[PDB]
Amino acid sequence: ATKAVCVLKGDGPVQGIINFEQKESNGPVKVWGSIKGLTEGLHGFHVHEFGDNTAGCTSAGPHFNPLSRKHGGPKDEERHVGDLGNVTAGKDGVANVSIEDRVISLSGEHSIIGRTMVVHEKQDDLGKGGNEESTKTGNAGSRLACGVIGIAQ
Amino acid sequence: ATKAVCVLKGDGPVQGIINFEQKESNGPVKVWGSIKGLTEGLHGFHVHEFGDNTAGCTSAGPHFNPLSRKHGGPKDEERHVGDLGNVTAGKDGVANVSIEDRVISLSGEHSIIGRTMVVHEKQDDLGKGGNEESTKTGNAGSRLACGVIGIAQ
Ligand SMILES: [Zn+2]
Ligand SMILES: [Zn+2]
Repeated sequence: ATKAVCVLKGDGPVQGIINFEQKESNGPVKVWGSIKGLTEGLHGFHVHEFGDNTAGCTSAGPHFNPLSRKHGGPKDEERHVGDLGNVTAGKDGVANVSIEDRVISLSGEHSIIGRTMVVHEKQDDLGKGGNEESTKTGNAGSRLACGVIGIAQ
Repeated sequence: ATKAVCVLKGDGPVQGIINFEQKESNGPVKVWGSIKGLTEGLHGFHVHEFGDNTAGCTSAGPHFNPLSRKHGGPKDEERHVGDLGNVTAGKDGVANVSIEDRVISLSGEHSIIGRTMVVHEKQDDLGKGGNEESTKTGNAGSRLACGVIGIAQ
């Protein structure tokens, strides 16, 4: 029953804590937590390749894409492993995250342990924006806050 | 051929970047980088068990100890896996770290990916301080900076 945690920090007001849980080996991963400081609405929410914060969110690299696919939403079969879609902030500025995903894992080749959770500036278009950036980043924009995903108890 | 990296931050002056490189699987890990903000002399330098930064360096737990052993130095047979000994800060408060270890790994059960690098306040006594603290922490004192260890390019 693996568990992970991620503390999200950026250059601005956006901060939060994301929990990860996988009760079965290679079974679904439950992703839940809270992010505050956001503008109201949808924000891209992706696992990026590298858990490298040496240069802020920038050195986390691209959406985690071990199987070399195009960008999609969580419910797409065309997607990066790291494609978790959007999270929704209320007028509050808080996004209560609750996601369940079978593509990310906390063990093996698709493990996101040691990688980076990034919350983005803009709504993720889920690869339907009809341009090359869409199939890359979802047009999700800049990286507002991130942290390395670590093993939790 | 694995690489990892860690940005150490804390509440005070201490901060650094620590790189890990394992050329061969199950082979030596090279841990190198620099930390500034330190008082001159030797400072405990250990891998702690959890990549949990939710309450600062505290939530990192104890030294990484998969084999349930007592605190030792890196050269000792009786050591924790995360027991990397001391690092040395020069007069300018800068510690050039260059360690080669064979017990920590970047994969398998002794993998330090997703765990926490902590630099400590005081010198690590290597488990020989003659008390309980010694056999736990090396009497290395408080956690001055830390970061989660993540996959690097
Ligand atoms: Zn993507
Ligand atoms: Zn120890």
